[PDB]
Amino acid sequence: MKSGIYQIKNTLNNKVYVGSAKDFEKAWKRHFKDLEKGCHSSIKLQRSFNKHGNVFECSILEEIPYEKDLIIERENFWIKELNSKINGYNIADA
Amino acid sequence: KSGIYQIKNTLNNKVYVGSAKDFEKAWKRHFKDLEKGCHSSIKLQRSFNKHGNVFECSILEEIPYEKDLIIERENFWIKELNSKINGYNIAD
Repeated sequence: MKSGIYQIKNTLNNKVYVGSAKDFEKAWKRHFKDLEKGCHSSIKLQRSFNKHGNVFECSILEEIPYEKDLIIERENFWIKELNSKINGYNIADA
Repeated sequence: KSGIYQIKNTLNNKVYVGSAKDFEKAWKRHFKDLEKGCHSSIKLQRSFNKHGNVFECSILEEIPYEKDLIIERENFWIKELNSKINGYNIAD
């Protein structure tokens, strides 16, 4: 499916931003449109983008139905497993 | 709680027309973006930076959030309020 949890990874240091979406492609386009404008929801990801340019790759981590409870659970799951909060670009829990 | 709304500049009545599944929620996100200088509408962002605390949010039409219907009514109000040429909505 086109829904589930994904990651935006900095190919230079492997740090990631974990997110969830109903449509991966549409979500990724939105996130990069914001980055290009300097307005991504994560100031950590934005500053990384500002500094390194576009060294990021988007990819699906887990395809799952966009179900509120399941999404929050798996989104926080991946954040913890990839340590994307402390050593990533996430700024909070799902 | 869903439908078409407007963010109006009470100084000149110019508006930004938008749609939402949850009015209060949408307005909250739009103003946080304005405070951060990150509203998707640069025209609204500039107006906000220039005039400050003069904007008022209100519902134009309450209707269930059905993509097509929303789009149609969204366009109806944009044209009715001339919000693209003399407003804060993005021009085609």
